[PDB]
Amino acid sequence: KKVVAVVKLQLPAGKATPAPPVGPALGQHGANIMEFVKAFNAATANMGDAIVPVEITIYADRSFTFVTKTPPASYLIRKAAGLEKGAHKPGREKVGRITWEQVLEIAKQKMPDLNTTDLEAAARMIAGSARSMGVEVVGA
Amino acid sequence: TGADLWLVIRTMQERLGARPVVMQLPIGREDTFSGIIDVLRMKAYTYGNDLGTDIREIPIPEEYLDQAREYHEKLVEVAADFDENIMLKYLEGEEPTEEELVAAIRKGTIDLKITPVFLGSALKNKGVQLLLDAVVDYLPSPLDIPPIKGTTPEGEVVEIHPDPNGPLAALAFKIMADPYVGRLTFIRVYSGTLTSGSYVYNTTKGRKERVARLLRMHANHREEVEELKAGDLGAVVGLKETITGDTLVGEDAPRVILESIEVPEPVIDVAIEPKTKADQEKLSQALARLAEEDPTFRVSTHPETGQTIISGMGELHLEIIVDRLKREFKVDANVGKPQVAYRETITKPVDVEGKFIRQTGGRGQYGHVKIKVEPLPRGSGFEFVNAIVGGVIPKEYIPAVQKGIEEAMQSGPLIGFPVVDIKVTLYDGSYHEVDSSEMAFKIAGSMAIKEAVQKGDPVILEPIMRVEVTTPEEYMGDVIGDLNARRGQILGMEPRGNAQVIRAFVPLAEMFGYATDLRSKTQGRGSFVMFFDHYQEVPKQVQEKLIKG
Amino acid sequence: AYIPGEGHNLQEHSVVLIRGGRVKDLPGVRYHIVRGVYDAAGVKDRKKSRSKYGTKKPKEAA
Amino acid sequence: MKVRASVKRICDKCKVIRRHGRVYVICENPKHKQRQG
Amino acid sequence: ARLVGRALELTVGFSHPVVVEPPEGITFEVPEPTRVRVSGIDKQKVGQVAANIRAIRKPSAYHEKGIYYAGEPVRLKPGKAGA
RNA sequence: GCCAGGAGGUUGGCUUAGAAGCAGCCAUCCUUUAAAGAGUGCGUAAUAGCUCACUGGUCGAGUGGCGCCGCGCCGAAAAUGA
Repeated sequence: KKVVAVVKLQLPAGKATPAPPVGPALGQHGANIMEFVKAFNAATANMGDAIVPVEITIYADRSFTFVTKTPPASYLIRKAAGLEKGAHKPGREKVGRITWEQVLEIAKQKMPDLNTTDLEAAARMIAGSARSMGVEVVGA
Repeated sequence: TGADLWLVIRTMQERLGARPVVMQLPIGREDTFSGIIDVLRMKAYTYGNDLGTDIREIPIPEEYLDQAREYHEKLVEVAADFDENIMLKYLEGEEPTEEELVAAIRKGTIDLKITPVFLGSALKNKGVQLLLDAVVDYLPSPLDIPPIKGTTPEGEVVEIHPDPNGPLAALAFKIMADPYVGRLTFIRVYSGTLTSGSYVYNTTKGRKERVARLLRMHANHREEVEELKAGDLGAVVGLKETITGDTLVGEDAPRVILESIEVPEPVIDVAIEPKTKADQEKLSQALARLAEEDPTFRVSTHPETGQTIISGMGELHLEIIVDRLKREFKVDANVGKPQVAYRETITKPVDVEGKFIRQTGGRGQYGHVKIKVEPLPRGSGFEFVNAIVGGVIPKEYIPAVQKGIEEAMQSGPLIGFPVVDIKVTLYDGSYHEVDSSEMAFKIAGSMAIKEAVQKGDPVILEPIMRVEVTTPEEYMGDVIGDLNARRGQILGMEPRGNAQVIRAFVPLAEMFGYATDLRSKTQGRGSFVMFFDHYQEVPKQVQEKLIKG
Repeated sequence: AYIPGEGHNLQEHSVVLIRGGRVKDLPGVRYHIVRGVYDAAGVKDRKKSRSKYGTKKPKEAA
Repeated sequence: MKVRASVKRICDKCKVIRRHGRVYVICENPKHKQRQG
Repeated sequence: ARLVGRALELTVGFSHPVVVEPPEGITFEVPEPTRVRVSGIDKQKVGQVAANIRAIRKPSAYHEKGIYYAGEPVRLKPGKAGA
C-alpha cells in the first residue's frame, strides 16, 4: 500500500544503479531509472553527460512519473577556463581564464537554478564563485 | 517467553524475501498456550498437557476463532496465484474443499513458493503429530523430485529416473565407525535395486566392491533389509574403500558418474608444531583419519620456511579438532599464528668497490668489479644490462658473473631473505686472462651484492593481501571500523545483490584470523576471498623489533 | 628416496612406496618413490612410460 | 576521568558545580566525568 | 507491570517479581502493565518513589531494556566494543 | 529560557578509495533575506541528521564578560594515643 513516492536524488547522466535512497524509497516503488539512462541521457543530447537531478513517483497504484534538472557550476569553470580538473588551492594557483566576459552566458544557462532566480544579479555571484575554484578573472 | 508468529512472517520477507502463507494459529502466548487452531481442515485442535497423554478436538472457547477467517482467506486467495479453479472460486464465495487445498499448498511447495508455517513446542508435547501430518500433507518424495543431475561416461547430461528396472546408480555420504559390522556407509542410492550380498563398482577409482548387509537405522534397532530401494537410503556394510560423497554404481550401472559439485571453502588458517616435533607424523596419519571420515579442512604445507599450516572454514572447527587432537592422538600442540613470507630490499643507487686483491695457492683468483646497483617499484622485478665499457670483463663472466648477485639475493644481509625489486647496472671492472676463472669473478659479484645492500639501505617487505569483504552495509560500517583499525586500507566498494562488497588492502601479519573477527563485526552475513597481491615495508619500527639476530 | 624424476608433486606426505635401486648420484637413491601410490601419480603428457610415470592412457578422444 | 588534581570544562556541554564541599565537573557525557581528586 | 493487591508487583527480568507498597499520601495506578503511574499529593514522593522504581530496574545498558521515567534511551554500540 | 526562521550557487578548489560546514591543505565568493556562517560541537561508509551561530515572535528587567585585591576550598598518604 505504497501511497506516493515522488522521491528525488542526485543522479548524474548515465548511472543506472538503484541503491538507497533508490532502494528503500524508489525500489520500495518500482521506479525505473532505466528510463533515466534511456529518456534522460537521450534528453541531454547537448554534449553527452552531466550531473542532473531526477524525481520519480509511485502513485498508490504502482505507476512512474519523473522530472529532471541541470548540471553543476564547478563544471562551468572546468570545461571552460582550461582548469583540467582542479587548481589545487583556489587562492594561490589561479589556472584558467574567466574574465567579465564568458561568465555572462555561463550564469545565463543557469538562471532558474541559483538563488535570486534572475540574471541581473547572480552575474557577480558566479563571477565571485570563480575564486571558490580560483580562476583569474581578468579586469575587463 | 516472547513467543510469536507475526515477527517470523515479517523477518522472512525482511531478510531474504520469502512469502510464508500459513496454516494454523496458536491458543496463547508464553505459558498462555493450551492447544492449536488450524486453517486447513478448520479443526479446533488441542492436546491437554506437557507430555500430552491426552488430546482433543474441543470447540474454540471464542476469543480468536473469527480472526482465523481473515487470516485463513489468504490461503484460499493465495491459491489464486498458482491454481486454476480458485480464481473463479474465490471470485465466488463457494468453499474450496479440503482436497485441492492440500494439492495447492503442496503445489507451491514442491514448486518452491509457499510455506505452511506449521509451528509448535517440543518438550511439552504440544505441536507434534500435527506437524507430522503437515510433513505428509506437503512434503513430497523422490517422485516429485526433479531429474537428478549426473553425468554420462562420455560427459553429457543424464537424467537419473527412479528406474527400479534399468540402470543401478547410487551415491553415499556418511562414514560411520562401528565395531560390529565395521566401516559403515550411509548411502543414497538413486536407481536400480541393491540386494544384501550383491556387489557394486567404485565410480571414480574402479573397485567392484562387495555389499553384504543392507541395513537401515530403524530408530533403536537397525533393520536388516535384503534389498535397498530406488531412492530410499540406508547404511550398507562393507565397501571397505568407499569415501564421502563419492559416486557408487552397481555391477550393471554402466560406469557412469554423478555430479554434486559440492564444495566448502576455508577462511581461518592456523599453524602447528607440537612437543619436540616427535609428534608430527603421528598427527599426519591422524589427519589421514581427519579428512577421510569427513573432508572439511586442509593441511597445507608452508611454501617457504618450516612448519605445516592447518587451515579450514569454521573456527572452533579447528579448535574442536584441537579438542579431539589431545584426545585420541595425545599431542602437546602449540597451534598459533602462522609465519610471514618475508622478502626484503633496498632504497638507493650505490656504486661499490668489489675489489678482490688475491693470489691464493696459485691459479690467479680475483675479481675487481666497479659495480653499480639500483632498485625498482614495489613488486616490479629484476633486470640488468651488460654495461660493458668496451669489453673489460670477458664472456665467461656473463653466464654466472651475475649469479653471485642472484645467489646473494637469496639472503639479503640483514635478516636474510630473497631480495626482489632491484635493477643492477654495473659499469666497470678489472681482470686478467688467467687471474679470472668463471668461479672467481662470479664470486666477486657475490661480494658486490652483499656490501652493496649493506651500504644501499635496509628495508623488508611484509606480504600484503587483497581481499573482498562481502558484507551487508550496517556492519560494513563496523568492518570499515576494524579494517581501518588493521594497519591498512580497503581501496574498493560496490553494492551487490543482497549486500555490498569492499575491495580491500590488508597486511597479512595484521589480517590473520579475520574470518572469526568479521563474524561478530557483522553478526556474520558473508566473508571474502583470500586474494594475494604484493608487499610493502613495515614502517621501520614495526620492522625494528622484527629485527632479531 | 628419489622420484621418477622430472616434475614432482609431493609437498610433505604422499606415502611413496619405497621401491629400490641406487644410482651414481644422491649418495643413496635406493628405495625409490613410485609415481602411483598415495600421490604423485605421474606426469600428465607422458606418452610412454605409462607402466610407471602415472598416466592411465593417452586417450586422444578428439 | 574522575579524580585528578586539575579538572575542567572540555566542550560547550561540560559545566562545573559544587557538591559536599568538593569541586565537581559535570557534562551529560560521563566520559568527561571529573572531580577534584 | 502487574498491579495485583494494593501493591505494585513487577517482574523486570530479575529472577523474581518485585513488591511495592503504597505508603502514606500515595496510591499507584497502572493503566496497563506496560506503563505505570503513581498517585501522590507531595512533590518529594513523586521524584523519590518513581526513582526508587527505576532503581528497582536500571535502563538500557548499551542496547535497550528496563525502567525509565519518560526519558531518552541513549545506546552503546552492539556487536563490537568487546576486544 | 520559550515559538520560528535555521537558505542558494555547492556536493567550495585540492587532496582523498569516498573528504559534500564537518580526518587534514588552502579557504579568505557573492546572491534571495528580518536573519542562515562556505561553520559551534555532535552524528556518517562518505551521505543523512541533532544542534548551534544569527535575526525577528513571546517575555518584560537589568546582563554577558575581562583583570586586581582580603580571606579561605581542593591540591595534601606513615608507621604506640590523640
